Amino acid sequence: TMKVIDPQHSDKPNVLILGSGWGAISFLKHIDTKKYNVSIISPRSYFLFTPLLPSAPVGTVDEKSIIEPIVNFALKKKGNVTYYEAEATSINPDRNTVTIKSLSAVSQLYQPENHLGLHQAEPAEIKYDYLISAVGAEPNTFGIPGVTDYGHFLKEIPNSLEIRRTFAANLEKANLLPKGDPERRRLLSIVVVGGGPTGVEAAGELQDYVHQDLRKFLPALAEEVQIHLVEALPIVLNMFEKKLSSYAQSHLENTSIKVHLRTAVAKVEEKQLLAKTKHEDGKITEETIPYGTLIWATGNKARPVITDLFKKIPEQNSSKRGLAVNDFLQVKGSNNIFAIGDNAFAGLPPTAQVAHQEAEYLAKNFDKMAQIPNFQKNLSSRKDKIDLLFEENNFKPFKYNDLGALAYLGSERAIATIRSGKRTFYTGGGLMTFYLWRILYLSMILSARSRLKVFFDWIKLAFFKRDFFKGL
Amino acid sequence: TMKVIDPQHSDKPNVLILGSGWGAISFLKHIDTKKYNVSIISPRSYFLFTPLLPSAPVGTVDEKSIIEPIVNFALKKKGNVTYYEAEATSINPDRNTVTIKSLSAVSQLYQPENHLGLHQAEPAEIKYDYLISAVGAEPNTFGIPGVTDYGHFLKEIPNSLEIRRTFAANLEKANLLPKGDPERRRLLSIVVVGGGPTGVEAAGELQDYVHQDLRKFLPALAEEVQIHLVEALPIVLNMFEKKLSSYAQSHLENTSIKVHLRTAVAKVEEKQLLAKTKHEDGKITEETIPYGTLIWATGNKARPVITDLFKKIPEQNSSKRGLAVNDFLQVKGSNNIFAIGDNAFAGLPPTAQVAHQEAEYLAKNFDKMAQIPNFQKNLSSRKDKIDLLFEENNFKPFKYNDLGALAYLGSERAIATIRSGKRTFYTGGGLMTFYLWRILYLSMILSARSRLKVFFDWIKLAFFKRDFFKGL
Ligand SMILES: Cc1cc2nc3c(=O)[nH]c(=O)nc-3n(C[C@H](O)[C@H](O)[C@H](O)COP(=O)(O)OP(=O)(O)OC[C@H]3O[C@@H](n4cnc5c(N)ncnc54)[C@H](O)[C@@H]3O)c2cc1C
Ligand SMILES: Cc1cc2nc3c(=O)[nH]c(=O)nc-3n(C[C@H](O)[C@H](O)[C@H](O)COP(=O)(O)OP(=O)(O)OC[C@H]3O[C@@H](n4cnc5c(N)ncnc54)[C@H](O)[C@@H]3O)c2cc1C
Ligand SMILES: NC(=O)C1=CN([C@@H]2O[C@H](COP(=O)(O)OP(=O)(O)OC[C@H]3O[C@@H](n4cnc5c(N)ncnc54)[C@H](O)[C@@H]3O)[C@@H](O)[C@H]2O)C=CC1
Ligand SMILES: NC(=O)C1=CN([C@@H]2O[C@H](COP(=O)(O)OP(=O)(O)OC[C@H]3O[C@@H](n4cnc5c(N)ncnc54)[C@H](O)[C@@H]3O)[C@@H](O)[C@H]2O)C=CC1
Ligand SMILES: [Mg+2]
Ligand SMILES: [Mg+2]
Ligand SMILES: [Mg+2]
Ligand SMILES: [Mg+2]
Ligand SMILES: [Mg+2]
Ligand SMILES: [Mg+2]
Ligand SMILES: [Mg+2]
Ligand SMILES: [Mg+2]
Ligand SMILES: [Mg+2]
Ligand SMILES: [Mg+2]
Ligand SMILES: [Mg+2]
Repeated sequence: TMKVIDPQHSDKPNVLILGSGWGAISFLKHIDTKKYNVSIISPRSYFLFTPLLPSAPVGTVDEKSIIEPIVNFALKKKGNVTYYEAEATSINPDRNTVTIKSLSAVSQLYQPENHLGLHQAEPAEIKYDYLISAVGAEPNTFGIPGVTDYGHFLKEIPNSLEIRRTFAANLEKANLLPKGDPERRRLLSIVVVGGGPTGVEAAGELQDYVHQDLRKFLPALAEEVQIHLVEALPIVLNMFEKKLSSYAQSHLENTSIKVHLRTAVAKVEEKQLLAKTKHEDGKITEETIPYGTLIWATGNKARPVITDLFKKIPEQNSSKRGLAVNDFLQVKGSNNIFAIGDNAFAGLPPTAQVAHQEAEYLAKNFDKMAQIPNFQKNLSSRKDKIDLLFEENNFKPFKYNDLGALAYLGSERAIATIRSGKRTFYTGGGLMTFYLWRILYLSMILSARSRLKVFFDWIKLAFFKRDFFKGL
Repeated sequence: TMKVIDPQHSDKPNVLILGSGWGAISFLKHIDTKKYNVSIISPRSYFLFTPLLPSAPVGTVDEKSIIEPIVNFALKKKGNVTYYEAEATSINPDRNTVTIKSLSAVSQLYQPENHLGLHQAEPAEIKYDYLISAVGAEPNTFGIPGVTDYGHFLKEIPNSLEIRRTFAANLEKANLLPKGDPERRRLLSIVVVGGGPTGVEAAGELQDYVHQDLRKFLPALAEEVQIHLVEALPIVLNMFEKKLSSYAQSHLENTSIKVHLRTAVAKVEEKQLLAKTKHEDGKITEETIPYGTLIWATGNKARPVITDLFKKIPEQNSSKRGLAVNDFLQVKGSNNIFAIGDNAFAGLPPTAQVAHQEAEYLAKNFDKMAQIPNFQKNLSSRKDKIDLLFEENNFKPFKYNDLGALAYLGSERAIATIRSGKRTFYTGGGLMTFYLWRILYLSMILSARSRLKVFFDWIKLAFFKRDFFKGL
């Protein structure tokens, strides 16, 4: 009644990867396809270079520039790679299967090719020997009413399109109104919730667009726009040194952004929202803020496919943020499922930096398991022995190395702290820090094509105004 | 009951331009905004470099690369320019007004700025002293049933997006079917109707995508695609020398395109179409062709706003292709309306070449009228005297100079004939002709930005596969 895909052409173990983001793609880049048969399930046919997503809505870079098709990474592999463009809806640990839905395409990047007899929008289950879970996390509204109906997350490419569309629409409407109309002022106002680096960069890029481009042809309109950054803690960018946070805040304010600290959004309606400030003395004030565009850049929560898995594994029943993993990124209470990135919790921060390091670590471990015959044998064995097998063969546990953090602030200023272990190599803000920010992000891009395209976008930006088309 | 916009701040004449394509933008580039007050009505906020439109659906170039916002041309003008993003629905010659609808935005690129009190989706009429009509022409189905419902024109940016979407969707579906399934073969088949340069280049670019890119990751899928070029005349590209047409046809066939000459599409259904061949002996055969993607690249017809104007002007009642104009591009039976490009008929071909030459000619005439006080006086005068006034002051009539024609054929071959007057400088086909085709098109681009972007797209193409995203 339910189609099952179980490739037994080879005696290479079937490694199944969920997702096409930081964990999945970094893992894919390092996994040995000569030793393993690799399959990928993800509803998104491309990798997204998340740190430049805030630059996309106003066209500092193009949406296409920061994405790279999964297929292009896969063509570089020596062995067999299969990509299922579908969503994993259920992880079935006791039968070693993943259920998929919303199937759109299957791509078998090998020329023998076995017809699988799948049809679009028909469920199927995919058999694995090893599961690597990297489906990431979804934006968290914290139960605040209205944010889903009236705000825009900043998490995926379509969010960037939506934001451009809303804001460009607001600008056209607003410019038809007479100066000093409160409705005009509402349309020209943007609220960015979340004073983490995502919200800060979003606010900064928007301000860049308004000041550098919009101002060239509608200066009076540009003058009236008001961007708000709303943050619940007493400082923005709290992962940085306090003095860098103050530098950032003063800079943002200097570019005309209004920063609301100690402030939380309580309720969102279609044209206004309620913000409460909890002052240091303890008193609580409240302000209703009319807004044209709301961008919700706070926090992530676990995905339904992952929370369901919490129930199916006893050791995992007490999980909340993500799957709990051991020293070897093995999901607790499972001997063949691994979890990396934001869908896993190990006490580390939910960043690309961690996801990328975990992926590379895990792929190296898979190199070693391929030299030890017993691993692939415990697959068929009755006993979950893979936990023991890591300590037995003295695999080192995963150790995260924090390399620091960066944040663009708009108007050619950035802050940065670069490190390794206990050594700090760079830490500060300014004009040169901005150039460093560019060179560094360019270096972290996972593909030559995307790297060139971003580079071409920045060159073009030196001579011309950003592309800000309503429907492109 | 109907708002009327009549700027009388200055004693500069109000020149009103309809459209934002080849005629409108070329004219705008050359019109003297120190002598004239310039306004523009067009539903499309940008100029479209039409000759590269066939390269967009498969990402040989990107859609953004071949467009340039009207506003960027306008910023370069010294005087006052206003852009109404709306559709001209009625030209009202006796009151010197144009009715607009579907208003989205108004942009006054000048600092004084008078609030006009317009609202979105409220009709208005725009007063002019001089009207320049350049709304172009729309695609012509020839009454063939089904082409509107089931095909895609190749006329505007959204057509390019639609075609990519259809064909990318068909490829995913087809690759899920087993080899030799007729439904798979149907999904992999494309029909391009029209053997003019538009249809040829569309066919050529698609074949390029299939052979150079698709083949790299789904070679068997690439092998099964079949592109058809359907043309009713006995030769393709009939504006060229017969020998260049034969070269082109053999080339297309050599790249695996199937060329159907003396063949017309009689009827289009959702999954097949009826094609009839009228052989040279006189006999008529018919073939039903299953297709996944239909591209309709034949012919244009006059727009409704233009046909309505036919009825309102006596001298224009017998018009069919477009507005009839005199030696000075003045609309016959009107003393203040001019028509250039495809909305005008003067016995010249409907090309960008003609539209661009007319525009530049007309803007130079407007330079001369600005030295002769009587022109701007006949505006207020009771008598239509502007017709006489051109012969009187010995303005030379517009003379078109054919510079030739180019066509890309796919697989790095093109044909080209370059001329001026009776002299031919170049005429032939081949690899070098392709490089010439690139250098020449780059030269005809109207903006530095668009020119750089196209150039970057071609560079990227030298190293990487085309971007072919379903939803970007
Ligand atoms: C705008 C923005 C900027 C950021 N900037 C930085 C930065 O500068 N530095 C930094 O360290 N971190 C940054 N991050 C955070 C970083 O992107 C994440 O920590 C990282 O993406 C986590 O990697 P992941 O693979 O776990 O999830 P992701 O990278 O998000 O990838 C998850 C993938 O799984 C796929 N998927 C989703 N649901 C399913 C399903 N049901 N089945 C199968 N597949 C599924 C998705 O399509 C996605 O491709 C940023 C995040 C955002 C939103
Ligand atoms: C795919 C393609 C490729 C081509 N390649 C070539 C080539 O290589 N060489 C060549 O010489 N010619 C070429 N042409 C022909 C050339 O593009 C046209 O002749 C060109 O458009 C000149 O016509 P125009 O400027 O009058 O109108 P267009 O350039 O078509 O533009 C007319 C403008 O009027 C606007 N408009 C439409 N309706 C209304 C309304 N109701 N009110 C107000 N404004 C309106 C439109 O938005 C548009 O911006 C090509 C055409 C196509 C479709
Ligand atoms: N350039 C860089 O180095 C970047 C790094 N990152 C990392 O990616 C991860 C993703 O996190 P982010 O999206 O940036 O979120 P974040 O969690 O770092 O910040 C969200 C912020 O919004 C605030 N907030 C929560 N609820 C609120 C409410 N109801 N009303 C008002 N404010 C509220 C919180 O105090 C919080 O600090 C982070 O861990 C971050 O460190 C993200 C972007 C850029
Ligand atoms: N690179 C270049 O020089 C380019 C120039 N152009 C211009 O675009 C303009 C469009 O002019 P058109 O009059 O439309 O010529 P067209 O050449 O686009 O004509 C379309 C062709 O399809 C044929 N056809 C018509 N009905 C058919 C049917 N029902 N079934 C099958 N075939 C059918 C016609 O005979 C005709 O040859 C041309 O003047 C052309 O020069 C367009 C693209 C490129
Ligand atoms: Mg196997
Ligand atoms: Mg991932
Ligand atoms: Mg990602
Ligand atoms: Mg995530
Ligand atoms: Mg994850
Ligand atoms: Mg025009
Ligand atoms: Mg055009
Ligand atoms: Mg100016
Ligand atoms: Mg036209
Ligand atoms: Mg016209
Ligand atoms: Mg179809």
